[PDB]
Amino acid sequence: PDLKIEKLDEGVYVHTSFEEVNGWGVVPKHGLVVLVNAEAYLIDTPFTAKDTEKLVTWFVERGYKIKGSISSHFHSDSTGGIEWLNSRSIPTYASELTNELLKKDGKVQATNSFSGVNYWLVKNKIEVFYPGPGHTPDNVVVWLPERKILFGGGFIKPYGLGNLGDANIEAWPKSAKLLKSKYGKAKLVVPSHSEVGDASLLKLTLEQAVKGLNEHPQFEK
Ligand SMILES: [Zn+2]
Repeated sequence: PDLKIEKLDEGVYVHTSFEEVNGWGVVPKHGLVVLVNAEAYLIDTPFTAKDTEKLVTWFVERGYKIKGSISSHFHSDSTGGIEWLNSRSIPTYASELTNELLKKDGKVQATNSFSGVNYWLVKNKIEVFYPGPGHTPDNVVVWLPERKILFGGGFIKPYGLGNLGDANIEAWPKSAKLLKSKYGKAKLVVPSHSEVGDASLLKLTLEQAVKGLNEHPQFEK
């Protein structure tokens, strides 16, 4: 299924790429393209080199140069395009924790890394926030202050925590509480697979996290 690009707000697009899960079916993965000063920043990179190339070239050829990409966590649904981006010397970014996990997993790393609670990828325009470990030990979210849009990625799991292989279920509630207190002001929250929502996704996630500690989508009901 082809890469999709849909307008979310002025200068904010959702890119949707797709992975086949053999024992289930096809799953959508959302990232963003954010336009700042007629220049493009990737928020998460499509699974494959081919879709990353397609996305990038799509913007570049029409006059919006790719300035960089930020990957929100180490899973390939967020980092699959880092190889291609690096091969073209397009700046790639990910936290130190994310790069360390990529290194351990024998994956190509972002060329640029950062640490701390807040990192401004683009001053006043694109902020990276680390709420603490959750869906993965390294997960971060990306805040766009001008549109009040939060890309939550894999941390935002409003309707089920999903793959717990790499999750920190002990810390996830505290992290989710922090995120919720931090970005209750968001107008839109963008999860990796679930539908774009409002700030209510922050609370649902918390609930999930909590319930989880008490111990693809699942459509059976
Ligand atoms: Zn993940």
